[PDB]
Amino acid sequence: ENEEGRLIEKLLGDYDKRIIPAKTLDHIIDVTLKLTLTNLISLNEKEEALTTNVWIEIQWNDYRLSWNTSEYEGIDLVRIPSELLWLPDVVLENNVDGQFEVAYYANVLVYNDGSMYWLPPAIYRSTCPIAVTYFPFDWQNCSLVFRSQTYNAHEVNLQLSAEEGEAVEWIHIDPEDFTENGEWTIRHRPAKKNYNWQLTKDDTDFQEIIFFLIIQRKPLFYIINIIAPCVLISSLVVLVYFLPAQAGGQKCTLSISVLLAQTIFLFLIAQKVPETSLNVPLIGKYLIFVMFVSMLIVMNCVIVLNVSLRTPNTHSLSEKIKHLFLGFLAPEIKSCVEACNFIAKSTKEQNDSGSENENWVLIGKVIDKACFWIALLLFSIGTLAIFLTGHFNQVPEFPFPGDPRKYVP
Amino acid sequence: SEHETRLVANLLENYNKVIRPVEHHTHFVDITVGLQLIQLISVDEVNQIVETNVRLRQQWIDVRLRWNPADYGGIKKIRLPSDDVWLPDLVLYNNADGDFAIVHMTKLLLDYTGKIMWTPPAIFKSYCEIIVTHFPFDQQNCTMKLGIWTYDGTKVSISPESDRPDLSTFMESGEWVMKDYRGWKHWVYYTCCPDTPYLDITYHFIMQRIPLYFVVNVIIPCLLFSFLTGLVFYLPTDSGEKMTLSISVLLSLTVFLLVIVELIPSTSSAVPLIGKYMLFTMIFVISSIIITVVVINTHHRSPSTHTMPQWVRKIFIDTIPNVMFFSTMKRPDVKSAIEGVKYIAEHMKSDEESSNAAEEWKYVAMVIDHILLCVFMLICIIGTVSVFAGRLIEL
Amino acid sequence: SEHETRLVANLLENYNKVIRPVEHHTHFVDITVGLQLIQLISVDEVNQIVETNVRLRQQWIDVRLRWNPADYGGIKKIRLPSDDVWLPDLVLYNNADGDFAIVHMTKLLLDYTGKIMWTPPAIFKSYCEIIVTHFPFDQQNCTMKLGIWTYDGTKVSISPESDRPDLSTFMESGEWVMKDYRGWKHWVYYTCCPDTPYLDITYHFIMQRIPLYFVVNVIIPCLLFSFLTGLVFYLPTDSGEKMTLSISVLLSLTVFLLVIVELIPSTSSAVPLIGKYMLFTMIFVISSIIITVVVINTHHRSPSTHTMPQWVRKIFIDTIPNVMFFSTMKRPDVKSAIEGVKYIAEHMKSDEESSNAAEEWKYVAMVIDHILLCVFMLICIIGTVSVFAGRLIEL
Amino acid sequence: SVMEDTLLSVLFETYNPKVRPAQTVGDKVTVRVGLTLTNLLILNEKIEEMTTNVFLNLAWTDYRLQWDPAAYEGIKDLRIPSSDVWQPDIVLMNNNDGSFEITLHVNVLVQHTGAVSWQPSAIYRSSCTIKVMYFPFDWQNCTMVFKSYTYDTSEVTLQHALDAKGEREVKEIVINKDAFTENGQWSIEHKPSRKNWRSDDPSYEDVTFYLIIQRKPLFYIVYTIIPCILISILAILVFYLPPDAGEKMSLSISALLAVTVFLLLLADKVPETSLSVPIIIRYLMFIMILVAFSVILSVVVLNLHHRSPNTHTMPNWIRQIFIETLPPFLWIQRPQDLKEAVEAIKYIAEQLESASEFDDLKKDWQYVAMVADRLFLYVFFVICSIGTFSIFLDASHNVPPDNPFA
Amino acid sequence: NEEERLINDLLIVNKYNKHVRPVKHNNEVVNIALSLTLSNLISLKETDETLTSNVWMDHAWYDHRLTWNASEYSDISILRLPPELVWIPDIVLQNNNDGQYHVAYFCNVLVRPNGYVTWLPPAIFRSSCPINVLYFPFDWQNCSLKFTALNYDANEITMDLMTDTIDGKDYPIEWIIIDPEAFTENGEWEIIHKPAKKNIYPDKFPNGTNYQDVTFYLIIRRKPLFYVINFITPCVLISFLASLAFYLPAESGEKMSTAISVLLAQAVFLLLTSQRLPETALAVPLIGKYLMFIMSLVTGVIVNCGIVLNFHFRTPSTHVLSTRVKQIFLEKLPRILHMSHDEIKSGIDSTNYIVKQIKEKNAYDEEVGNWNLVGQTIDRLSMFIITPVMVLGTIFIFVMGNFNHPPAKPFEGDPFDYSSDHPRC
Ligand SMILES: *[C@@H]1O[C@H](CO)[C@@H](O)[C@H](O)[C@H]1NC(C)=O
Repeated sequence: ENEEGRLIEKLLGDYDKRIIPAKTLDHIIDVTLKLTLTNLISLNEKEEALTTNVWIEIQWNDYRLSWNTSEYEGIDLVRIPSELLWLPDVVLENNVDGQFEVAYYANVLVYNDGSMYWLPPAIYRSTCPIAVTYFPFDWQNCSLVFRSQTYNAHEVNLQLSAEEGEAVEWIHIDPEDFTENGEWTIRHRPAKKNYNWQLTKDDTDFQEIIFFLIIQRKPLFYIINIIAPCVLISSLVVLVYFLPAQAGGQKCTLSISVLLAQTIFLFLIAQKVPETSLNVPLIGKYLIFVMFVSMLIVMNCVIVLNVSLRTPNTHSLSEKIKHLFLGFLAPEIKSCVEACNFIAKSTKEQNDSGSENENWVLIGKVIDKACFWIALLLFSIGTLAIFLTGHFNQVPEFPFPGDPRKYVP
Repeated sequence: SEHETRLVANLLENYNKVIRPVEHHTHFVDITVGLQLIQLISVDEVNQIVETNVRLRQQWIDVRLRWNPADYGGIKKIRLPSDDVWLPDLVLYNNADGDFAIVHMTKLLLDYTGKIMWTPPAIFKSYCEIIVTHFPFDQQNCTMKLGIWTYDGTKVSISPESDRPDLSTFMESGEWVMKDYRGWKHWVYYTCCPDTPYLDITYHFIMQRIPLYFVVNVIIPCLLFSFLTGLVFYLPTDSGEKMTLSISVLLSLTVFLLVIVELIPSTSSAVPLIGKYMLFTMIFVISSIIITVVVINTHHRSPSTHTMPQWVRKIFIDTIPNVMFFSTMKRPDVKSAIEGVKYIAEHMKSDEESSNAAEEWKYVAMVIDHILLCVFMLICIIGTVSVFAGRLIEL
Repeated sequence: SEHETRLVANLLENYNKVIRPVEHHTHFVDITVGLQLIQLISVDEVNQIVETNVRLRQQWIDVRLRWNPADYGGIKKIRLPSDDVWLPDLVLYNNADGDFAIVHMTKLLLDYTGKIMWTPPAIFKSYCEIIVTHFPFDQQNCTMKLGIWTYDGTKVSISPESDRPDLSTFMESGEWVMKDYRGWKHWVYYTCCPDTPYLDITYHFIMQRIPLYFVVNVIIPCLLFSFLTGLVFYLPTDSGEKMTLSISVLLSLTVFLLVIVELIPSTSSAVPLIGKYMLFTMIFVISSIIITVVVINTHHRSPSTHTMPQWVRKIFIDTIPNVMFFSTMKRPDVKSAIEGVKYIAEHMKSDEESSNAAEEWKYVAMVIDHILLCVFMLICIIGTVSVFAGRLIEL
Repeated sequence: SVMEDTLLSVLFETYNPKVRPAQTVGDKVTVRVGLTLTNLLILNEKIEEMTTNVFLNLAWTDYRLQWDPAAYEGIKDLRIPSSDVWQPDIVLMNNNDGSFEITLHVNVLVQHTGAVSWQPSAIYRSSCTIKVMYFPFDWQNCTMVFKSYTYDTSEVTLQHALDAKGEREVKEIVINKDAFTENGQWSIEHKPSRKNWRSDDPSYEDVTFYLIIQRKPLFYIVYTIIPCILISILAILVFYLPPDAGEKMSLSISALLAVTVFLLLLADKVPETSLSVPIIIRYLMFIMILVAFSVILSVVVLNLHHRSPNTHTMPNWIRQIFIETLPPFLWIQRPQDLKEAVEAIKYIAEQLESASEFDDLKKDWQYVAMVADRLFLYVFFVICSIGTFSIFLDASHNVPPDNPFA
Repeated sequence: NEEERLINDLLIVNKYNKHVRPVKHNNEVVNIALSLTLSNLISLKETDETLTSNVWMDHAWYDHRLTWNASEYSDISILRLPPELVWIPDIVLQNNNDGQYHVAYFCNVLVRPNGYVTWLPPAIFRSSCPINVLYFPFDWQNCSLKFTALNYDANEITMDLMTDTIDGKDYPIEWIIIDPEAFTENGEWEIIHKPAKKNIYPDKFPNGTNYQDVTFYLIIRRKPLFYVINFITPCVLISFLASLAFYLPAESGEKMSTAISVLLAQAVFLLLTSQRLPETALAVPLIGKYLMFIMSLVTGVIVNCGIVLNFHFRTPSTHVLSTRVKQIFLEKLPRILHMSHDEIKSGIDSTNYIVKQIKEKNAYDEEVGNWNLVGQTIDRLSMFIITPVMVLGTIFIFVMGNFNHPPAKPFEGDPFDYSSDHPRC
């Protein structure tokens, strides 16, 4: 027969899983945590939640579950379901949903010296407040806060697992099996034990283990689907200055159509940005900038059309403006002759009116050239600055600014 | 620990968890209730639901769970599963669609004097009367009502732990500001009988919305469209683009209606502030389009069919142009040949007369455009200020 | 059945289900694991999650559960609740967001020799690397890794039932075609110790997308818009609608970009094929608009302020039109009256000269339009073929 | 009552609910499987899932639950909680989620003869493949497969349920008029039931309930088809607009915008399967291509209208086709000072004559444009009418068969 | 605490079996009186036709086993027992959507010394009620909550409406109970009627679970403000803008642009409206009828603008202005519509030729002007014929919508108000 049966029936007989295994008064149970990251499933900006698949390793000593191997044919390791044993109530505190516990309650590995090794896998959804300032050229700093929801610092002592005498102060990632998220890349992954000094060694919240994930976005999707089309469409507003300023030129058509396309892009971006209202995202800043510039260019096109279509009758072209712009910048015979003279006079007058119209058109063209140069410079500088601020938004070199250590294996 | 194992075995040997912890059935258990707000997960204006992550701190004394520490190796406190002992059934009276009572049966702390401390976590989804009159500059006041479901005040009495909820460890929302918070205890009696009070504790949190997301995402585009609305009046009618421009502004606003519909709450209790503003913008654009159509019709009036009324000439050609200071607008075969030349000359007479009349019509249209540009810029500014500044000054 | 009642009573009286079913603790339990794929529920490209409906067949011997049929009326097989006996803890190692282990504890079939057959159902939501490079003509290789969580290979050994998953009762997907499927067993050792193998079985399925939905609903409208943007160059400048047509095509493409972002996955690992084609179409339309503006500017070129450069005339008026074979393009008061007539004649002369110069500019613009029409039709065809032909030929 | 307590204690002293009730080794338990449809909630086509609210009318015989009513004050039947008796693991096998079992465990009815009756309620989400070819003018064939998850044909024998006064089997889904809500989008045409075996596997047997349901397409008719018809009318009308108005491109390209907007509207409603193209999408693509061709021909007509002798020379074939032949078919059918003054007048006359000839040639080009535009008007009207009528009759001839075949 | 002894006597010493009905003889019927209190109406999202509500189920029955003499113990006049210890009547919402038949929170029961047991568990219920879209958004819905006892047949337990007393006479509570103070009105819906009924089905049999029923009805009216503000008024104004196309001169080449843009905006409004309603096909919603009518009318306006432009641009070189057309569109309709030495010989020949050319050009121009006048007359007629149709159709449609109040009395054949103010007798 299986000796494990006799051994386990002996161990669990007269065993109370409600009772912390503190050997005596003032004995503190050491619980060591080691987090392994299997998959970074996603980071939902709308919900401000990070979903991860982790294997959390919890180790402690339970003196009641020790045995002498010589009495059980050298058995030194048994598996007992975790629901039969006392467990330290290590839970994820900063969970968005009400899921504090692990997902699968694996068996606990129990060694003959009382050492207990529990490796339950878990799917966790933790709160990650989103820094939207540089979205989509942003990096986030998410944390997983672990603490015991039952016992305080007088009863348990949360520590980071130590391997071969060196503290494992980082999230463990197996190089081969780990798969890149596809939207996020992990730059730093430190772990440290934290204290809430506002509390005393009671309250169960005094101590905690925090695992940090400093992740950088890969903005290829946004660049290809929103940024580049938006920039190309918005740059079209500088073309209005080369269209003729009369009916059929279609200055207003082009400018207002570009503005309408930018409105469509505003609707498109409204569905991606997080709803928090502490900062304006970089992409939103750029859309506002281009919309304002397009409004200005529509105004300038309207002004140019008004200037170019002026007539001697509605407006008078004062010589000051001309200098300013075109500078620094038988009775039958009697009746027949009367008719001929009147014809010549009318033709002369019409030609003169035409000439004045052409003067106004030239003034309009000069204004077009000047405003084109101004608008090209403005648009180029604004776009370059806005999308160069994001390119220089780099993750800090160190996981903790003032800490020299790199926190890597 | 063998001492603690023996203690726990002895405490629950003859313990009935359905009986109240009172020495005599006429007494009442006194429970100190405290609420610890940890996070404001979300507010749903359409469904009037406020979701919060809280801890419900409950303290009371169970006389049946005493022991002498000297008999148990000096043990003074233990942790017990909450399912092992009598618990008070505190229920969120104004629950919307969450859980009515505590579902996370966490462990509780028990002193050797019977004093019990229990702080289970919970997610409260409460019914929140939302007021959208001043959206997005709106302040919301809504509560969490708590009480013992099945016991009256003569069996189980609940008293608040402090004067207000504990927000010591409250995560900052990023969308709301906790202006104030407090908790009040109420005694409710019924016509039955005045000897059976019914107690509850209401915690209310006054929240102020942070109006930046909605500002930049809704109000600013509305301002651009409003500003462009009156721009059409400076555009001359000769360029066949007055209707193009105004109608494109209207289409842009109609497309933006999608953004508003998907962003602002869909309640029907009252009209939001931005709802009034956007309706104003719509009517503004439509009026501009109507008057632009009128002006275009006026500009193209032909002398042959329409003759200028005297009052139109008197007003728009003589009076108003004088009082427009900003504008720079001004204020054998020989007999056949001879007969043909005369005919040409008289035809030019007629052409010049018709051209002059059409020019007068065009001038009147231009004057109307200038007046309308002034009026519409003024109306835009006045309407925006009237809609917004009234609420903005109060802040 | 009284016989079976007695059998079940005598068969679990002293049965501990926490203990492994081995006669001696140095032996191992040999479990035959087989996977049966019933249905491919969905493939989530954004989160890289594949949802499958499977039956996880498991077979092993439990010597403690054997009986002699002659003592129970010849009963040879009974059904027991799976939660009554020891079960192997098979876990889906690459679970994304589902259950890690079996949760539906269905009954198992127990044979009188101790042989057990357990086939619980499951929904596997497994993480798998999605490669969107040839989307929608993409082939995916998504796996299911299974293994015993808490036992090594010396205590519990799993071996595949067969070398392939069972797809006998598979449901045709309607979106994916199952190219291939296989299962492999791996031995994994650690620097600890080479006497403790850790076993896992990996099942992988090669899936080919059926690219009809995406073709019709995305690619065809893009082709249509590309064709129209090419067409813009045949529209004469006199009809003041070149900008209307080109910018309306751009607006249609923007609305369709909205549609695409609604449909296509939002991955970011690499640019899909549809992404490259959409970007190419956008750049195509933008270049078309720019060159259309250039042509319009050239057409309305004032001869008063501009004079045609000699090279422009040499190229566009003399040589280029000759090589365009398919085209149909061309290859007292009497003194005052006399002076007035002379003035009319000389003004007609000047107007004729100006008109000739303007007509020359218009001819140059029309020739440029012909050249660009040919060029842009060629570019549209070439780019459309280039983006897709490599993948289409690979299939 | 006290006697009910005594009877229950007597019945369940040694009763084991884990053991299937068989008098003798080798006996099979006959299980009658019936279904009552209370509400056909949804037929989500995006996920190919039908949600229904049903009752399972199960009946079998348990020889262990037998008693003499004379000895128990004439107690003829008991209502025993369903978990205290053996029950067959009748489940829905073709479920889309992982929910095989019932939701509400109503207690069983046990009669003194050993006849057990159980009518649990459930909200089931079954998976039925959608034939997306005539959508939204389509009928679907969604099934619900019920069998024992554990026991096979060597252990239980599935049968059809009996009617209220059990005399003959009921081979259909039962619908209780007192409690039944019409879907409002689906009409139930047939609802048969049948037992199915498998030739390869002799231990398999199930009872399948088939729902043949026809969609009511009013919503889609209005919200997609009517606007498409109006847009097609505009696309035809573009060819009646004179080229001088400068509005052809606006009309045609705006029609194209409208069609793509309707495609955006329809995106989130059509099933995403690739076995076929739904008829509505085919109609949208036909209208889209028709509008695109209207745009192309409008561009061609505008190009023809704005030609002049200064740029183009009119070829003989164009003149013959568009001026001689087509019009009748389309019903169009159209002293130094004195010498200087004399020279000036002569020059003016020559200029007028040249302008007259130039204008005549331009008018020839414009007439060609007019004739081509009329021809395109007629051709597009005919094509649009024929195509729309063909597609709509094809859609309207799609009806479920008279015989369900099940 | 005497309660411990009393409860031990009730449940353990007497051997209380919670799986057995509280009847002394197995032929009597247990009467369960139940009532419903509506804590708050959460939602009636019409897309999937689900009514979410927070309700408190009130239960009351007698249990002769839970009786005691209050004097034999201390004067204990009431007990609180968990429902898992006593017999409970399983009353389930039959017409639920999500698969939740039971109450949310199994609270304690209250027991008096005479065996009277009251149970008041709260619940969140998601019932299915079909949506009548006929007058959307001026519609009122009639949603129902149907409760059945599926654990026992009618011969074993009888469901009844709870009763209350005012002045010594008890009456049934035939309505949903709403607490005027605690209840907060829903954002979108107003409650008009709230009857309660016990339904018998005589075509079934008492020895079945489909024979009895207790139904609570909620006749609620939508508050049409969100839709009036955001959907109807902008659409109505944009549609009225289509009539201005006729007042816009043909010289301004923007008639078609205006009409087509109005049509595009109406298509956007159609897209917006399509998402707000279920896919049912019982009827076309009022807003849908209006959108269809107005879109058809605007398409007619576009066609008529196209015809007018075709008329305006005819010339003598391509069309003939017949006498019939001239009389109709220049005399009758404008009145009805109240509308507003060889060198000298060569010189002489040249001037004669010039004069002839000018005369021909003048005739051409005047006939072009005649065509322009014909186009203007057609515009005026079209406006006079279409603007009144548009205005009258809009007014009629929306006053029909605004005249759709609920019947003011549920159960058409019933003269009872089912109002909490006037209980029967
Ligand atoms: C374990 O048991 C063996 C007998 O099998 C004994 O010799 C040995 O001393 C025991 N170990 C200890 C630490 O006492």
